[PDB]
Amino acid sequence: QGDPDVLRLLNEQLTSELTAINQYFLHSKMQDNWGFTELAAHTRAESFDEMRHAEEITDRILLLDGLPNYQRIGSLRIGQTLREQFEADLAIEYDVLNRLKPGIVMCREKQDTTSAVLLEKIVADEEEHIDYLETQLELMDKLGEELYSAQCVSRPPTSAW
Amino acid sequence: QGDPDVLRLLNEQLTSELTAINQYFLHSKMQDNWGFTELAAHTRAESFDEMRHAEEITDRILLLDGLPNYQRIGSLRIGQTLREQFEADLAIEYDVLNRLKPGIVMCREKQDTTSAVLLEKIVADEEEHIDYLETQLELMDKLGEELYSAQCVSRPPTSAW
Amino acid sequence: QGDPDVLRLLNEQLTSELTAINQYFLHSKMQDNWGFTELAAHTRAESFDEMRHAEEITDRILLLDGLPNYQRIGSLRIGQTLREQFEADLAIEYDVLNRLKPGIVMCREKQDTTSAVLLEKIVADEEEHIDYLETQLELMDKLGEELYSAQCVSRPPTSAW
Amino acid sequence: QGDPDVLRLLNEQLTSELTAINQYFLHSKMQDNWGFTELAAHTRAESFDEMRHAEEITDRILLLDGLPNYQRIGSLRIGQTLREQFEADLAIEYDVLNRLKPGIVMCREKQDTTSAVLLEKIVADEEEHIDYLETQLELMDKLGEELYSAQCVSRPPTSAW
Amino acid sequence: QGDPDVLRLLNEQLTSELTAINQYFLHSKMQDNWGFTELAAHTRAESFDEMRHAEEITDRILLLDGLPNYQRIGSLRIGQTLREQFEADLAIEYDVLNRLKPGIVMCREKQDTTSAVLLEKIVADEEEHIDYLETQLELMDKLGEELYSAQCVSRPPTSAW
Amino acid sequence: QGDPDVLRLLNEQLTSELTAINQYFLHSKMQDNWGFTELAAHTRAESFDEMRHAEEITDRILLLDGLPNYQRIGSLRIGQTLREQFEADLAIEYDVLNRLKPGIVMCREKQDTTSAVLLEKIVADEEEHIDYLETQLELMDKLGEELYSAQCVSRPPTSAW
Amino acid sequence: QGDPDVLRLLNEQLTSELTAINQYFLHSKMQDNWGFTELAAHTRAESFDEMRHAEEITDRILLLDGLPNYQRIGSLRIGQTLREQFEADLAIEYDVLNRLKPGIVMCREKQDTTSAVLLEKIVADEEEHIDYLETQLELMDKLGEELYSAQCVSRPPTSAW
Ligand SMILES: [Fe+3]
Ligand SMILES: [Fe+3]
Ligand SMILES: [Fe+3]
Ligand SMILES: [Fe+3]
Ligand SMILES: [Fe+3]
Ligand SMILES: [Fe+3]
Ligand SMILES: [Fe+3]
Ligand SMILES: [Fe+3]
Ligand SMILES: [Fe+3]
Ligand SMILES: [Fe+3]
Ligand SMILES: [Fe+3]
Ligand SMILES: [Fe+3]
Ligand SMILES: [Fe+3]
Ligand SMILES: [Fe+3]
Repeated sequence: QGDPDVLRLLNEQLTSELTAINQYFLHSKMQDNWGFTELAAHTRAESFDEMRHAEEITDRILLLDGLPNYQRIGSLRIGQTLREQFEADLAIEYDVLNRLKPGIVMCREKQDTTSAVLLEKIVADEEEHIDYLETQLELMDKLGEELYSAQCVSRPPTSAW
Repeated sequence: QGDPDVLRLLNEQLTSELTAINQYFLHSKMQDNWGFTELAAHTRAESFDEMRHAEEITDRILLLDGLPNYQRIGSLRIGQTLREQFEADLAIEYDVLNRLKPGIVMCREKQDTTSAVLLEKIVADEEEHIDYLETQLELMDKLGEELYSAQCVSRPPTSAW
Repeated sequence: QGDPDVLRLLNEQLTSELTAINQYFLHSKMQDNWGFTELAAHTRAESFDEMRHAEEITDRILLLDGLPNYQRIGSLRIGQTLREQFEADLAIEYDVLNRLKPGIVMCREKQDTTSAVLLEKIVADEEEHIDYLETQLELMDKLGEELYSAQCVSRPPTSAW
Repeated sequence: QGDPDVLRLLNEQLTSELTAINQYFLHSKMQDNWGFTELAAHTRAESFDEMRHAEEITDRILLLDGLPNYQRIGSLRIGQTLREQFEADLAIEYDVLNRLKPGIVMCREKQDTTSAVLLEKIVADEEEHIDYLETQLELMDKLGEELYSAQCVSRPPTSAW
Repeated sequence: QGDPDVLRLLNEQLTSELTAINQYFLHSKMQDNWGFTELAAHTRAESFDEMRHAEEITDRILLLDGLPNYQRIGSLRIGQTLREQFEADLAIEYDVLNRLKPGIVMCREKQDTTSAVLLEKIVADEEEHIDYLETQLELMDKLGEELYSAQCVSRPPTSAW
Repeated sequence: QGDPDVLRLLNEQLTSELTAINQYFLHSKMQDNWGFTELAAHTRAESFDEMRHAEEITDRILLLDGLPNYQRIGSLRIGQTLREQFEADLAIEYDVLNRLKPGIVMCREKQDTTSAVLLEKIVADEEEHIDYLETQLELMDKLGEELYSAQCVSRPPTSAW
Repeated sequence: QGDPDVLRLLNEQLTSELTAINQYFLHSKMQDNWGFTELAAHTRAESFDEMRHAEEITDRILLLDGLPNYQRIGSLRIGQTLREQFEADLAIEYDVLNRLKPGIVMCREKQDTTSAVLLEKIVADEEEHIDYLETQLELMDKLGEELYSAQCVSRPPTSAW
């Protein structure tokens, strides 16, 4: 099993997943720590969702006789404000699309449809998340940073613990 | 209404399904009768899964105004030891892959995506079964035949009746 | 070990069952596909019943140290109308009675009563089905083909989907 | 009154049942006492099966106005190893088939079908036990004695008490 | 079509059933009327038991393209005391055995096992009812008629109302 | 290892149990067959009671490294009337007392209290069964045999079927 | 007040129990610690059983105005392998039988039956355990040490934590 070009694509996406997991998780802990507890819970969920992706890819790789790469993490764009965090996470998302769109076509050319369908679902998921992040940035401009941030705390406001 | 080439492909796969069902079911009966009753349940489930594929393909053929071929069987490979059975069953699965991979691409070129999607699912499924069979053969080597077989009996060993 | 003439008879019946299963299942899919969904469900159950028979004969053969023949199918007679299907299915059934009636007598001469009882039960089942099939034909003449067929669709008429 | 020859056959089979009951029960206790507790439970069950057979024969005999023989026990052959026990038990099962096969034919010649059916059912039951026993012997050769034996103990191994 | 000789035998037995049904039912009404209400309930059930037999035979006859005879009835022998009733009912039962024993052998000679099995089951049933009747007569002699009769009443004694 | 004298005594008692089991069970089938269905259920239970005794002794013998004797059976005395049956069963019981009383004292002399306690419990049980049997015989004389027998039937009387 | 020789015997047994409790509990912790967690659980229950015995003897002593000796322990024999542990635990057990058997006889001579019955029950318990221990050693020889040990671990193997 396992076409070297497909395996390499899968492993590169896996590296991207482990990056997203760490980045998203930390951001959610920071949001929590700042008092934005309502938002933190949401961001945390996205993190576990990438975990699910990572596992799905790991499985595909193992089935294909490859060795999953758990050694390499990508760069970490840690935001110091809500807006920076949204933008940072958006940036990871666009890169996934840039890589997976052409990747899918190749998988099908290489006659590996199972890998292709896997990546098609991930694209579908990522498009939704990208939309969510872009909508939040639009909301910040429409409402104002303070007003938007107030919708991110509880009543009364709390902290990480 | 359905493309003649797509229909010949579906009928080829259908024939392959009927062959697999008989082979898998008989193997399950033999394993059962040999005393390997735990394993036999697993193989039995596999033949019922193939029946489900046979029905799905039949549906597709009929919808395309084709005639499902229920007259033709391929050559059964009956193993006379556990290892032979895993290897015989493995042989059918690869043929399935070798056939359906070019077939899916063809179906999409003919713009029949519903038939392509049906075969995409079947391929996904067979890959999981191949991995299962290939793994059983690996375990026989790692554990040794006798030790592996002891894991396929109940406590205490039964008989099948 | 089982007597060779008994095993041959058992295997001949097994070939008959596999044929019947295919014929009946295909007929039920066709009936379903024509819109006769109420009838289709009934014919489906008949093919699963022949499955039950196939497994029982397989067990008996295996117990007698025989090798169950799953490689050979008989000739399918596929009907292109309801009446034809009833007549085609009836042809298999009379065929079984013709084979089994002398067969039982012989099984008992060879002092294999357990095989005899198995075949006695199958004969009893087939007589009931033959009666069913003959009654449907009788009803088609009495009601008329149209009126009869109307009793085989749901309200409102539906399809395989 | 019953035919004296049928009555003599029934009493003869009754003696065989009483023998098998003793032999099977003792073996089960010995297996229990050796540490083979999972196997013991199975052999104990077979012992109560023969008890039911013994009762049914007693009934038939009484109905036929004869005297059931509870005075005579056959020759017990008691195994000192598992393999010996399977062989000893199999030996007695073969005698049954040898006595009952011609016996049934004659019952029917004597026009006593109720007695014949009772014996037909017994033959059916013993063929399944013969198969179970022969399969165990076959498993001992395939797995080895120790490995097979270990499938007959509990985890952890225990004792009769 | 059934064999004409088998059909004749079946209709003879049916005539016997209808006779037994009327006789047993009337005897039970008379026993009830005399005050023997406990016994009457038992005899009534025997009467419905023959009804079931009558229906089974009717069914078989119709499946064989025969015409069930519901016009001919046998001669009732109606007892005027408990003992006479038992002796009268026993007389029908023996006639059933005298006719069915040879009948079964013939049915099997004609290739009709289903009719034979039906009759085998009836012989088994009547054998049990004969035993019951014979046992009651033995009890009357052991207990004396007065003492036996007292076991057939309720506490306190009642009537058909 | 148990003391050889204790082992001999245990096997003697076991032989007695097996004799009692057969005799009591047959007597109960005969009582049932005669119509004495209420009494039969009682005798049947006594028979299973001795089975429990037989198993306890077997267990003790095996724990002491002995070989249980399941080959030797005593002489059955089978009664042809109720009174004979009670007298026949009572005769076994007295023999048990005659053997076990001295037996217990010896067991304690040999340092084997567990075997002694087992036998003490059996003596207690048989003493109660002797009382039951002796009481039934006294009742036959007080009531008369006919009147006593009437207490052993159901209302209304039935049979073994 | 209790007899001085009885009290001494009771206290000697109490010292035996405290020793056994320690030895068995430590063995179970060691077995648990080696990975034989299934076996460990069984050995633990045995030490709690000896606790039960220790308390009963304490009660009896106190009732007889004695002073229970909780200051003295016997010599622990700690095994460094499974087989050694079984043999070490067996050594204590034969020791108890040797002490208790003559002891009981004496208790009864001193006319202290309640103390005698207490010791009779302990002897009965120990015989069962001795059988258990002897059977495990017997099974180690039959299966082999490795195969036997494998039956003492969970799936998958685990540890004391
Ligand atoms: Fe992603
Ligand atoms: Fe995402
Ligand atoms: Fe498939
Ligand atoms: Fe599959
Ligand atoms: Fe059939
Ligand atoms: Fe059918
Ligand atoms: Fe038997
Ligand atoms: Fe058996
Ligand atoms: Fe009848
Ligand atoms: Fe009747
Ligand atoms: Fe007893
Ligand atoms: Fe008793
Ligand atoms: Fe103790
Ligand atoms: Fe203990």
